[PDB]
Parts: sequence; structure tokens; C-alpha cells
Amino acid sequence: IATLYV
Amino acid sequence: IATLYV
Amino acid sequence: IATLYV
Amino acid sequence: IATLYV
Amino acid sequence: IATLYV
Amino acid sequence: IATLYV
Amino acid sequence: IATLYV
Amino acid sequence: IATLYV
Amino acid sequence: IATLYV
Amino acid sequence: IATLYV
Amino acid sequence: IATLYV
Amino acid sequence: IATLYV
Amino acid sequence: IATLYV
Amino acid sequence: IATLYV
Amino acid sequence: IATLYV
Amino acid sequence: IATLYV
Amino acid sequence: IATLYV
Amino acid sequence: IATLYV
Amino acid sequence: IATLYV
Amino acid sequence: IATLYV
Amino acid sequence: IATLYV
Amino acid sequence: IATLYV
Amino acid sequence: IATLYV
Amino acid sequence: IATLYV
Amino acid sequence: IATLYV
Amino acid sequence: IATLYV
Amino acid sequence: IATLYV
Amino acid sequence: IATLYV
Amino acid sequence: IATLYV
Amino acid sequence: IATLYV
Amino acid sequence: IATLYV
Amino acid sequence: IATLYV
Amino acid sequence: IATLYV
Amino acid sequence: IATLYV
Amino acid sequence: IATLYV
Amino acid sequence: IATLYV
Repeated sequence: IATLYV
Repeated sequence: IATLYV
Repeated sequence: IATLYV
Repeated sequence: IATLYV
Repeated sequence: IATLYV
Repeated sequence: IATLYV
Repeated sequence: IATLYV
Repeated sequence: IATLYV
Repeated sequence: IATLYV
Repeated sequence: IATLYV
Repeated sequence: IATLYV
Repeated sequence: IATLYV
Repeated sequence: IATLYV
Repeated sequence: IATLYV
Repeated sequence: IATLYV
Repeated sequence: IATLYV
Repeated sequence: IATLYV
Repeated sequence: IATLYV
Repeated sequence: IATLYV
Repeated sequence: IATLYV
Repeated sequence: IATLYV
Repeated sequence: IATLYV
Repeated sequence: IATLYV
Repeated sequence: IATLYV
Repeated sequence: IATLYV
Repeated sequence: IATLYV
Repeated sequence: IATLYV
Repeated sequence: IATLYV
Repeated sequence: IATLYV
Repeated sequence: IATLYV
Repeated sequence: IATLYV
Repeated sequence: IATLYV
Repeated sequence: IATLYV
Repeated sequence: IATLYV
Repeated sequence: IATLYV
Repeated sequence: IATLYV
């Protein structure tokens, strides 16, 4: 699982 | 920016 | 599963 | 921009 | 499944 | 632009 | 299935 | 523009 | 099936 | 323009 | 910036 | 598990 | 800055 | 377990 | 600055 | 166990 | 400054 | 056990 | 082969 | 509606 | 092969 | 709705 | 192979 | 909703 | 292989 | 919601 | 392999 | 929520 | 291997 | 909450 | 190996 | 809370 | 090895 | 609280 | 080896 | 409180 929010 | 890999 | 919102 | 791959 | 909205 | 491949 | 709306 | 292939 | 509207 | 092939 | 890998 | 908030 | 590895 | 707050 | 390793 | 606060 | 090793 | 406060 | 478009 | 059986 | 788009 | 069985 | 998008 | 079984 | 995105 | 079984 | 993100 | 079993 | 982040 | 069993 | 951070 | 068993 | 920090 | 058993 | 700091 | 048994 790999997640990113900017 | 919102991204997800599973 | 690969998803992206900008 | 909204994209999804499964 | 491959989908894109712009 | 709205596109879908299955 | 392949569909596109512009 | 609206197109569909099945 | 192949269809197009413009 | 409206076209259909089956 | 918010990111997570599992 | 690897996570980062900035 | 807040980060965690397990 | 490795964690850091700044 | 607050850090912990276990 | 190794911890530091500044 | 506050630090602890066990 | 090793601890230091300054 | 059996196909239908409506 | 677009459907195909082979 | 069995496919349906609505 | 887009579905495929093979 | 069985797939569905809604 | 996007689902796939193989 | 069994996958689902909602 | 994103889930995968292999 | 069994994974879930919510 | 992020979970993984192998 | 069994892991969980909340 | 971050947990791991191996 | 069994580890938990809260 | 940080705990580890090996 | 069994360790706990609170 | 910091504790260790080996 | 058994150690405790409070 | 600091204690050690070996």
C-alpha cells in the first residue's frame, strides 16, 4: 500500500 | 494531489 | 489498483 | 484530473 | 479497467 | 474528457 | 469495451 | 464527441 | 459494435 | 454526425 | 504532505 | 510501516 | 514534521 | 520502532 | 524535537 | 530504548 | 534537553 | 540505564 | 457470435 | 446498451 | 467471451 | 456499467 | 477473467 | 466501483 | 487474483 | 476502499 | 497475499 | 486503515 | 507477515 | 496505531 | 517478532 | 506506547 | 527480548 | 516508563 | 537481564 | 526509579 496527499 | 497504489 | 486525483 | 487502473 | 476524467 | 477501457 | 466523451 | 467500441 | 456521435 | 457498425 | 507505505 | 506528515 | 517507521 | 516529531 | 527508537 | 526531547 | 537509553 | 537532563 | 446495440 | 457473446 | 456496456 | 467475462 | 466497472 | 477476478 | 476499488 | 487478494 | 486500504 | 497479510 | 496501521 | 507480526 | 506503537 | 517482542 | 516504553 | 527483558 | 526506569 | 538484575 503506497499513498500520498499534497 | 491524492494518489494510492495497492 | 492505481489511482490519482489532481 | 481523476484516473483509476485496476 | 482503465479510466480517466479531465 | 471522460474515457473508460475494460 | 472502449469509450470516450469530449 | 461520444464514441463506443465493444 | 462501433458507434460515434459528433 | 451519428454512425453505427455491428 | 501526508504519505504512508505498508 | 513508513509514514510522514509535513 | 511527524514520521514513524515500524 | 523509529519516530520523530519536529 | 521529540524522537524515540525501540 | 533510546529517546531524546529538545 | 531530556534523554534516556535503556 | 543512562539518562541526562539539562 | 451474438451481439445487440440499443 | 452494447453487448457481445462469443 | 461475454461483455456488456450500459 | 462495463463488464467482461472470459 | 471477470471484471466490472460502475 | 472497479473489480477484477482472475 | 481478486481486487476491488470503491 | 482498495483491496487485493492473491 | 491479502491487503486492504480504507 | 492500511493492513497486509502474507 | 501481518501488519496494520490506523 | 502501527503493529507488525512476523 | 511482535511490535506495536500507539 | 512502543513495545517489541523477539 | 521483551521491551516497553510509555 | 522504560523496561527491557533479555 | 531485567531492567526498569520510571 | 532505576533498577537492573543480571
